[PDB]
Order: sequence, then C-alpha cells, then structure tokens
Amino acid sequence: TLVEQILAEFQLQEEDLKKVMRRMQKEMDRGLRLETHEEASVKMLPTYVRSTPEGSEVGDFLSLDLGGTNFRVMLVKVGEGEEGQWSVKTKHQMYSIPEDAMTGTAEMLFDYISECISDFLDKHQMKHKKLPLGFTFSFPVRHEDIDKGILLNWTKGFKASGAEGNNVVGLLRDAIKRRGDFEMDVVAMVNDTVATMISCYYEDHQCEVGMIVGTGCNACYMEEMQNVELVEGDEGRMCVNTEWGAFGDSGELDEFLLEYDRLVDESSANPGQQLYEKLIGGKYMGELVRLVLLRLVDENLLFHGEASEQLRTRGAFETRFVSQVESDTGDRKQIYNILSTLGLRPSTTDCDIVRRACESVSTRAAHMCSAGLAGVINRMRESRSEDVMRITVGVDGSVYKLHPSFKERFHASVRRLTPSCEITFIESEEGSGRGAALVSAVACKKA
Ligand SMILES: Cn1ccnc1Sc1cccc(-c2cccc(=O)[nH]2)c1
Ligand SMILES: OC[C@H]1O[C@H](O)[C@H](O)[C@@H](O)[C@@H]1O
Repeated sequence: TLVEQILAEFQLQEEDLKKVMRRMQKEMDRGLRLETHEEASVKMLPTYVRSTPEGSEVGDFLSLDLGGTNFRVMLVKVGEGEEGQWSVKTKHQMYSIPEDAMTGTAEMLFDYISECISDFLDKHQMKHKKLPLGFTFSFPVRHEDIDKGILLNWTKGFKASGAEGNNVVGLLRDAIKRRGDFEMDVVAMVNDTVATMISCYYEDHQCEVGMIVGTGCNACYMEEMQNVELVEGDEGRMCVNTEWGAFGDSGELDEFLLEYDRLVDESSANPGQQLYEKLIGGKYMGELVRLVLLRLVDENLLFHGEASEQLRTRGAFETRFVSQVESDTGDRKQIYNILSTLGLRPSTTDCDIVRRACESVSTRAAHMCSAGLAGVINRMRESRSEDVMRITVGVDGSVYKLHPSFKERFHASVRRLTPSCEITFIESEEGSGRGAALVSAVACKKA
C-alpha cells in the first residue's frame, strides 16, 4: 500500500467536485460579461449559431474537419424530415498533416488542406462543381459571424505560425483561391462541440449541449441571448462555445494539480494554457500515466527499479494503452503485451500496478469532466421552469467512446452532481461532418 498512497493522490471527494463545479459555473459567468470577458479563463465565445431561425435548403454539402492529427474531407446530403432535416455522409477521405505543414506558415497548411480538398474532388469526379462548404475547425475562435472568426491561439499541439489572430475562414478562401481548380461557398464555420450538438439536436430536440472528450476536451450549450453580452440583442438564444479546456488557466485549479500535471504542462506545446483539458484529454492521459509509472520506478516500487529506454521518452505511453490496459480481462496478457512492446518485462504485480495507475488517471479525468458538465447543466437549469428538466447531451470523442469505463463513471458522477435533471446522452453518428453541413444548409438560405 506504499503504491496505493501514491495513487490516492488522484482521488477526488464529492466535495472536491462540487467545488470545481461551482468554480466552472463561476468562470462561465465571468466569460459572458462585458467587464470580464477579456481576462476570463473560460472565454464563453459566441458562435452565431442561433435559435431555430428556420430556413433550410436541401442538397449536397462538402464538410471539412481540421482539429485532429487526421484532417478529414467528406460530402453530405441534407434533406428534409418530419423533424427538420436529415443528413448522411456519402463519400469521405482522410489525410495526414505532414509536419512541414505544421512548423511553417499557416498558408502552407491551408494550401495543403486546399490540395486535399481538390485531391478529394479529383478522385470523386466532382472537381467541376460549386458546393456549399461546412467547416468544422476545432480550435478556439472569436466569431464576428457564423462565417468569420479569428484563431485565438492553437491548442492540442498544433503550432502553425501566422495563424493566430486571423480570419480562419479568410486563410481558407485565401488558399482555395490559390487553386482556381474549384469554387466553394464557405457558408459556415463551427467548433466540433456545436457540430455534434447540431446533429444530435436533429435526432433529439432536447439536445442543447454538445461535448467532446477526445484528444481535447470541451463543451458548448444553448444560452439565453440576453446573457450573451458580447452580442447585441435580447430575443432568442445562441449556442456558446465555453472552451472549458482552459478552465484553470487563471489558477482556479491549483489546489488540485499534481506533480504529473505540472510536468505535463511544462513540456507541452502550450505551457500554462488548457490546464483543465490536460487533466482529461487523450493527448495527455497516457502521458500522465507514463509520468505516474516513472515516479513508481524511481521510488523503486514498480519494474524492480529499472526502466525502459522507451518508457523514458515523452509520448511513449499512448492514451490508447491506458484504454487497453483497462480492458484486460484479468489474465494480464493485454497488460504484458503493451509493456513488452515498450521494452519491459513486467511481473504479475507490475501489471497490476500499471493497471492501477491507469484507473487512477482516467477515473480522475472522468470525475473532473463530470464537474464541468454538471457546471454547464446546472447553470442552464436556472433558466428552466419545470420540476424536472429533461436535457440531452451530444457527445463524441475517443476517450469518451473507446475507453472501457469512462462513460460509466462519467455518467454516474454527472447525475450525482445534477439534482432535478433528467439527462440523456446520445453519441453523435458522424456528427461533425453532418454537423457542419446541417449548419450550412441553414446559413445557405442566407448566402
Ligand atoms: C440545438 N438547439 C436546441 C434548441 N435550439 C437549438 S439551436 C439550433 C437548432 C437547429 C439549427 C440551428 C442553426 C444552424 C445555423 C444557423 C442558426 O442560426 N441556427 C440552431
Ligand atoms: O477537439 C475538441 C476540443 O479540444 C480543444 O480543447 C479545443 O480548444 C477546442 O476548440 C475543441 O472544441
């Protein structure tokens, strides 16, 4: 139990969650106010996706999706249901970002994207078409409108120079026009949360929140227009992109941050930023385990003191490993093969120890996440006048989807924190591509 004291350092009492939930609600209120929006850690960026204005055009839309390591392009067919609209990916391609598309300028990257966009249309015998473009761009943006907004600053590792501070929809067309090959109506730009929330909404009208727990972690919700001070008008409702991943950036979380958190921060491409996300996101989960495993080896408590050449390099313990280790049936084969691949020869108890480290890190990720969701939901509840508020959350993300137990721990906690709420979780089917497209089909009955 010399180990079980090290890992206990991940535990969070319900009291700790309530504190975090209340602080989230607090920074969310600050982000929405004129006086404090500028230094707010939780920017609460308005998205200009508005309460059903009702004006949808059917037809085929192209959808981009930059935000992961695998940039995507797809075509989607929007139509007209009894509900509202139907949608469906019809054809689709994925392309790696090189690395010279990172390190260099943004234009390079958008030219690379432009290449792929064309490459897609080549291979689809459609290069001779003019389609409305939906763009899911999963980074923080200050929107002037549904189709104009600036990159506040890259997260999740992306480092492309000269992209910060600029019209992202600008840099895009900028590069689409340096092609001539094709013409695109870049109608609409959305965050992944919103994309997802929109597509879930068309499945379920109760969906007023969108959540992503994958490489990164973030959320978006339907706000009352009179509370979005950064937008003129008091009638209706606008979806607001919280950007809660940067909760803790003004120190809100210092009492919770562990050494493993401090070390992950310093070494990251975004030091001092996105602190909350760095407790949850799958860009960081495995790195936290690596770090936890290492302390255990220096304390001579695991791997019989010694450590692999690989275990000792940043980004070696992939998040998917956390996941696999937790799906091990007990026979340890699964834990062994990951560790052996890494260059280790664990024993029965090493395996068990690596298991415990994983569960400590992902259980905390889940709990910490549940507090933010509970923050958002309980805030919303203050604007709902009915004994039992029924809300629906749309969710996407590898960590949420693929990890053997996150979903379950996550739900139970969220529910403990949200009295008088009946919550529904719905997982977005292709909901990003469809999301950007469905948002386009509406903003197109405008441009
Ligand atoms: C998600 N939800 C639930 C209740 N109201 C909403 S917001 C919603 C629903 C359906 C379509 C749109 C939408 C898309 C693009 C521009 C716009 O103003 N609205 C916005
Ligand atoms: O990709 C999911 C999320 O992860 C990152 O935190 C981004 O800042 C954000 O904009 C996004 O919505």
